[PDB]
Amino acid sequence: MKQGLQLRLSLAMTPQLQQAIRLLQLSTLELQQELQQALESNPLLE
Amino acid sequence: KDNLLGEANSFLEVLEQVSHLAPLDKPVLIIGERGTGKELIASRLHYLSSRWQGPFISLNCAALNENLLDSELFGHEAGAFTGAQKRHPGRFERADGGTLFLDELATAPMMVQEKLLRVIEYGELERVGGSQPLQVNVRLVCATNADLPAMVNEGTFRADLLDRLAFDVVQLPPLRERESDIMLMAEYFAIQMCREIKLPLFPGFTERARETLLNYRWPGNIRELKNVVERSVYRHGTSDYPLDDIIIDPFKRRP
Amino acid sequence: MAEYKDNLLGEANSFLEVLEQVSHLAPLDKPVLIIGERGTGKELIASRLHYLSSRWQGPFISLNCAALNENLLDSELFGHEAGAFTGAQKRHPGRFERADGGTLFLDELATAPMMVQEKLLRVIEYGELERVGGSQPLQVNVRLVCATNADLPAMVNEGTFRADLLDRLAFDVVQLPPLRERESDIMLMAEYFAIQMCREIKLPLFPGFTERARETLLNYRWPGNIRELKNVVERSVYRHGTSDYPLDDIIIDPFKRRP
Amino acid sequence: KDNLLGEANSFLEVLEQVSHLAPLDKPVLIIGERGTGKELIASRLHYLSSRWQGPFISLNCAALNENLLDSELFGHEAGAFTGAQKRHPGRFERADGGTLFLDELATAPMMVQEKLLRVIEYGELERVGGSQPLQVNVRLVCATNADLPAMVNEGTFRADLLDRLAFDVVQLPPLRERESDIMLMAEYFAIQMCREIKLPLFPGFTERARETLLNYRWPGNIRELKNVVERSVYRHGTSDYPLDDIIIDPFKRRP
Amino acid sequence: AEYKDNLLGEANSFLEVLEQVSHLAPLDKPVLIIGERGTGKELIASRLHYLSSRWQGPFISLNCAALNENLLDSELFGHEAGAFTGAQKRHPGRFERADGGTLFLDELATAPMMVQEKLLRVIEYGELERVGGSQPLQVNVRLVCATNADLPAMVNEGTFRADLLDRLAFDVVQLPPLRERESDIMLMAEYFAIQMCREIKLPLFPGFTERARETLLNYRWPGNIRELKNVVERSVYRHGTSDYPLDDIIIDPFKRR
Amino acid sequence: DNLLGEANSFLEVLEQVSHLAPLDKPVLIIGERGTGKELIASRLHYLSSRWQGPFISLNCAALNENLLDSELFGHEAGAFTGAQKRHPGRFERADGGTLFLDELATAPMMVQEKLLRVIEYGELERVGGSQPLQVNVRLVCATNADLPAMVNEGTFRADLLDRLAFDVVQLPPLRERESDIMLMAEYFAIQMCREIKLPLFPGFTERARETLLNYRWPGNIRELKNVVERSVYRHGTSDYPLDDIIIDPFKRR
Amino acid sequence: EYKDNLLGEANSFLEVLEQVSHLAPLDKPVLIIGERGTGKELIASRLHYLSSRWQGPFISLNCAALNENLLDSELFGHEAGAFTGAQKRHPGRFERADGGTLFLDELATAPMMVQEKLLRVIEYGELERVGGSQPLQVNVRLVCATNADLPAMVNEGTFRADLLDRLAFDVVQLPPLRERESDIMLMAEYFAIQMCREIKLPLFPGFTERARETLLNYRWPGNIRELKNVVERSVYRHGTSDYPLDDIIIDPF
Ligand SMILES: Nc1ncnc2c1ncn2[C@@H]1O[C@H](COP(=O)(O)OP(=O)(O)O)[C@@H](O)[C@H]1O
Ligand SMILES: Nc1ncnc2c1ncn2[C@@H]1O[C@H](COP(=O)(O)OP(=O)(O)O)[C@@H](O)[C@H]1O
Ligand SMILES: Nc1ncnc2c1ncn2[C@@H]1O[C@H](COP(=O)(O)OP(=O)(O)O)[C@@H](O)[C@H]1O
Ligand SMILES: Nc1ncnc2c1ncn2[C@@H]1O[C@H](COP(=O)(O)OP(=O)(O)O)[C@@H](O)[C@H]1O
Ligand SMILES: Nc1ncnc2c1ncn2[C@@H]1O[C@H](COP(=O)(O)OP(=O)(O)O)[C@@H](O)[C@H]1O
Ligand SMILES: [Mg+2]
Ligand SMILES: [Mg+2]
Ligand SMILES: [Mg+2]
Ligand SMILES: [Mg+2]
Repeated sequence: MKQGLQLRLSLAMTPQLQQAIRLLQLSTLELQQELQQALESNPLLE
Repeated sequence: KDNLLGEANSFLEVLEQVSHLAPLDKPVLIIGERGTGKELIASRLHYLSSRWQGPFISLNCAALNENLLDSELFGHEAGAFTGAQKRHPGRFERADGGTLFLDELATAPMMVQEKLLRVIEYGELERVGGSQPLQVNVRLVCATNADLPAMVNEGTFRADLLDRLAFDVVQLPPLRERESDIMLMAEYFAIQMCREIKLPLFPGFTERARETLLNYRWPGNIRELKNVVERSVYRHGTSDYPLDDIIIDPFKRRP
Repeated sequence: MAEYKDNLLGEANSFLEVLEQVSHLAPLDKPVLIIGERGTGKELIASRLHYLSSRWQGPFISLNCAALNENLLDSELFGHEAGAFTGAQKRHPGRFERADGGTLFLDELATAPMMVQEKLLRVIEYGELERVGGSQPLQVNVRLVCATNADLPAMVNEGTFRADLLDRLAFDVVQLPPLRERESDIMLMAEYFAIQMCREIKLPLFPGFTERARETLLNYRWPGNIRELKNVVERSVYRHGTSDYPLDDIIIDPFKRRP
Repeated sequence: KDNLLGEANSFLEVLEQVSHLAPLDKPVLIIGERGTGKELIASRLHYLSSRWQGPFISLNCAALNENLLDSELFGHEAGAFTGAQKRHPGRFERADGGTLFLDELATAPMMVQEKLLRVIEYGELERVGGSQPLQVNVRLVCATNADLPAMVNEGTFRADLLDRLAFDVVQLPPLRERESDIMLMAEYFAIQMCREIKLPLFPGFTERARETLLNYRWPGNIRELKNVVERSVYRHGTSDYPLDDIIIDPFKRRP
Repeated sequence: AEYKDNLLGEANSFLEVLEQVSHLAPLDKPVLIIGERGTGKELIASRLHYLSSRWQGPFISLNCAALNENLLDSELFGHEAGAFTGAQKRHPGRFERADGGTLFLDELATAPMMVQEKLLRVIEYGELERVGGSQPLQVNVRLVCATNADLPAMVNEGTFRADLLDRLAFDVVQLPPLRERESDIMLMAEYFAIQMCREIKLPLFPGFTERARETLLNYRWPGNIRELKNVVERSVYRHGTSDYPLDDIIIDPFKRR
Repeated sequence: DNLLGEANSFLEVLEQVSHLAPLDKPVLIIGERGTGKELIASRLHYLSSRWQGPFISLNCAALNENLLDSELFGHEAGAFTGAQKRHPGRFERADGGTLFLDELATAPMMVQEKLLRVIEYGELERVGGSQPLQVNVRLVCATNADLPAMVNEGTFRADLLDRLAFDVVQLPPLRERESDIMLMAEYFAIQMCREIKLPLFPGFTERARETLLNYRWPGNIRELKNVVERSVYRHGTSDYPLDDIIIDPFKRR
Repeated sequence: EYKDNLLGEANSFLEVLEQVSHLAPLDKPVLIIGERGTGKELIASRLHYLSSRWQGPFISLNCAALNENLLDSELFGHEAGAFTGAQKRHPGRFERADGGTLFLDELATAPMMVQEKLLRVIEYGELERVGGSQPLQVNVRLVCATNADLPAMVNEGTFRADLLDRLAFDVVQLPPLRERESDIMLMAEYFAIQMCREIKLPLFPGFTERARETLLNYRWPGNIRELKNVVERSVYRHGTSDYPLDDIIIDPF
């Protein structure tokens, strides 16, 4: 039928995804490079 | 306390009945004709109840929204939800003891009837996402210009709808019935209406017109009496003008 | 203050006396109620009152019931405050809230819901109302204006009109002189409208009208009293042109198929 | 158990049948006129029933609309619910092992009817995927004042589902038909209201009150009983003066 | 700016009507079309929109009849926030359509008298009939109309109130009846026939058989928006006679052979 | 007893149903008002090779959430808020086995056309995971015959149902069954007595049995169970044979 | 190749197919006077496969009875506006098929309002969104099919005759079951082969002239689908490639 703003209604990136997408927000060449160096873990990542 | 006094034996009887019912917080209704000051009567009663110094705010049945019906008497949680908002009290909590008259009660749906039938309990309020019910019982009263007996004859008013009321219905004299303070009531109404009109004091007031007015149905008893009074006051607009041949019969065409 | 009536539609028959009474009522703060043919001076009367707003700053707010959303316009009726109906945001002022102190330029739209009638009666009881979802209402003030075209007493007798509607309404009646009735400035207001039509159409000068033209004008009731006559005049500005126009009456009924 | 209105042979037999049904966890039906309180009787018998100390469900019929058992009876307790995710209690899940009473169950829609039919057919309707079952251990109860006999004959509810929802239908006879508990209720209410209305004493139903009651059809029965109780509270007269004109009909117009 | 449309309209009365439109071009007042369904009412409307628009002038040819939902037309009345399921999002909608232009309605009878009177309160005054801040947008907008219903008939329906029909009416344009024009009928018929012979890229135009032309003239074709063009495509279905000229008129598409 | 004894003709039909159980063909089923056509379906599913596979039976067309047909396959939660989408769905739950429908009766004409088209062509797609439809393993529909569609034409869009002529199964009346009805009643009574922890079966007058046999059995064995329950509760004792059997709890005295 | 599904030995069917091929090479509107079962959706596939743009996506399958709200949404949607059922921008739009063509079915169900919207799109593609300015057009031909005597419907004024005229650049009568009788036995054989292969039956063990006569006497009110799934049920009744189906019951009803 018609629509209504009020109803039983069934999100936004938080923390981890924030820094993740910031790597995109940061430049990949150098701005992301410093963070990638700061990783210093996940040895299973060549 | 500063409302129109009926100045009738029936009016005095009704005043006494209201005085007797003042402490009674039991459910009630204003039978007769709403829009003839049953609202003012209930309000002044709320002023003078046992809870004279209490929070009283009446309400009309036809007011709120069908979707917002659940949000009418109460409030929804909606913590991490679409309509996210704080714990809201809502009406049946917002009053909590005083007089929240059931106005427009004749203007209700069967769904609102079910809501009231739930409200037949003294509080025990379950909200949207609520954990535990709360008992908010208050001084209860309504209004009905309609004959609930004829309503149940039509059946739209449920038998329980009648049952919700907890008082024997006090009835007031209709226009044809009352016709007691008509001259004096007209005099007070004219005092107010001319105080509005700011015209010079009426040198003319002939009671023959009042008598002929007694020879009228006056369906808007409390309203239309003073209404036609002030309308004739404006149309004539003259201070030295006797109450003669002046009438607000808007149905009648002028000549 | 005193302002030149933007229009000059006066029908000297009784609309002169009507205007006198309207001016008398103009300072008053009671309900403003009118009745008469649409397309006939009555919305013009609304303009008259709106300019006739005592002092200034009175919001000449007009809301038409037919110009609304059933089961939805309620959110805009007494106001909106909370989320999930006004798009969250702030306390969203309703049509009533949009005009506090201003003119309630209502016309008797005769919308199907007597529920709308009651909802207005809820607004028009004591100058008090509440935005949507508000636990606290607001007692306010606004100028109130009404205009009609139909026998409210008949519909109430027919039960079609809420007795409570006309009750909370109708501080007093205001009817109008029909074009079949007024008949005062037929040629005069005709000349005024033709003057406007010429100022627009940029023809050389007033073409003029024959006596048969005024004869048919008297023969016409002009169902749209103030307007249908203007329709005739406007169509007269069309069809033939220049000053040669004079006889052959005028173009009154567009709906009338050509002979 | 609890202070009870009505010890008649019919009322006593009702108590006996309540005792018999108290072990019987199988759903059954106690029919009777509203304004009586067969639900309170069901509560007392439940205290006597299998759940001697167990949960209890009021469950007024038309208290949920557009709200499935999943909305309220089942709830949204687990994560990943509608809107932002959190815990949400559910009635039909909450009160297992206690009492599950359905108030005004005759007031029912077809959709909720189809829901409860499967709930009965499966022990509970369960939630989400059709692979998930459920059962509810609460003492399932229900009642109203309507003779569904014609409602199913009209098809307002599924006749087979109506047969399923209970194991033994029992109907409370009219108190007006009894008309003997008239005096007992009169006296009990007199004492209770003298405690309540703070009267010096109970006036007592004088001869005219008894005669009128004998003539009274008493359509409301226990509802009419409390009605007459309030009516006599209006028609107090004097605590010494026995009440001959005890009843007070709101519809009537005096003088 | 935009020229009125090319249209084979050899009916001299049609030419007079075109001249009337030319007169109305600078004019800024309502226009009605009393043209038949299938009388190119929308077509002349477009010609008018271009001509009177006269400076990149916007037009709007929409039917709220197509707006099947009440809430749909309600949204067509702009809302700023909480608009149906929407909540606090902008929606210019049809108001932008008429912004700096006019309104052209095709068979506007479907509108409720509620919708009709909504439009009536909009027409003369113009302030924004939309949920907006002060809703004050009396945009520079004209309007024009087109329907086949009769005014007394509408009064019987009452869907058009008195002031509705009136403040609706400032001009009226009854398209020449499809039964009226006879020579111009075959004229536009040949025009469309050539248009088809070209666009179909058929190397040969079949022309027009005299029996076929006479039948087309006798064909009532009261709808002739493109029902003429429809029958044209009907004969184009009986193609392959591009070199030839053999009559084939499709009377009943439901009927076969 | 707890199983489906079934009448002789009902036994032959049960053999046919257990055979068609391996046939994973989509089906539409009809049982009586209180016949209980579900238990035979469970027995068949056990007899079907789909016995090991999931057999999610429709939940009476329950209307939880707004996914509805997208309830057949939907998403759980956005990753940023809550849990992963986790590919949970209704049309997916009956995975590797049977798939039973329920409350097919209640539907209107539009959803009837929708179901007919789904029969003609079915696809399953969800914002959360999901998997291709057009499999519908061991599909079977049931409970549609409760509310007939297009009986005199019209009603729901059952013209395609006339077109969609996959095999169907009727339901004889319990009165027309002529099975070991007294035996089934006795079995139910014994089960109840165990549940009731009753002393013993009080017995039943064969005259009472014949008198109770004077009944249309409109709820079929469900009516039998209800009447037995009422009659036993009225007996409320294991002492003497039940010369009374419950006609209807709706009555007066 | 479109599989030549239900290859009609009827000569009128052949002429209809020839017209179908000619129009499918064309990209112009057309109507199909045919019934459900009487070529249920088959001609839509014929159009899609023989589309003037074969790469041009012709989804077809418009035998879609959607609620007035549902159908209107299927036509048009709004991003971040109303439309409680869906979310954000509505890719669901009749423009879902560009390069191909657009068809309608169950068209008799179209409201005069929906019919008007459709005719408007047919004349000019615009305003196809509940939100925003939609002057854009997705190029596509037009076709439809409904079984109603729409001349009466317009005589009843049931819907917009404007679409009824504009779309009907060719209205194609289509054959019900009663139309094709010579091809009846051959189509039965084709369906039987399809079933035996699908049912893993090596073949039908034998066909009785009595069986063929009985099947022909058994009408097919549903032209194909009723007959087809009736054959499905009848084969299930037979179920044995070794056992010929002389009187395999077509349908339970
Ligand atoms: N007994 C009376 N004497 C004088 N004036 C009265 C009397 N009753 C009512 N009025 C006047 O008529 C009006 C009645 O309105 P009101 O009684 O407030 O309506 P309601 O109470 O039904 O809402 C009041 O404004 C009051 O000025
Ligand atoms: N007495 C008059 N003299 C000249 N023009 C008039 C007169 N009365 C009405 N009109 C014309 O009528 C139009 C106003 O229409 P109006 O009656 O206000 O519409 P509505 O009835 O909807 O309020 C103006 O354009 C004006 O030219
Ligand atoms: N045996 C009884 N003893 C005391 N009070 C009773 C008795 N029977 C009925 N009542 C009164 O009647 C009322 C019935 O209430 P309730 O059971 O809620 O009605 P319903 O079941 O229709 O909602 C109760 O408030 C109770 O005070
Ligand atoms: N001069 C012309 N030559 C050929 N065809 C025309 C001409 N004018 C209009 N048409 C055709 O008439 C059809 C209908 O136009 P019209 O009646 O304006 O539609 P509407 O119903 O919206 O008014 C159009 O499809 C157009 O192709
Ligand atoms: N032949 C049978 N074998 C086992 N149980 C049966 C048999 N006939 C009936 N029943 C019982 O009858 C009950 C009917 O319940 P239900 O499935 O709701 O019936 P229906 O399928 O008619 O709606 C079932 O719970 C089932 O246990
Ligand atoms: Mg106006
Ligand atoms: Mg209760
Ligand atoms: Mg058009
Ligand atoms: Mg069942």
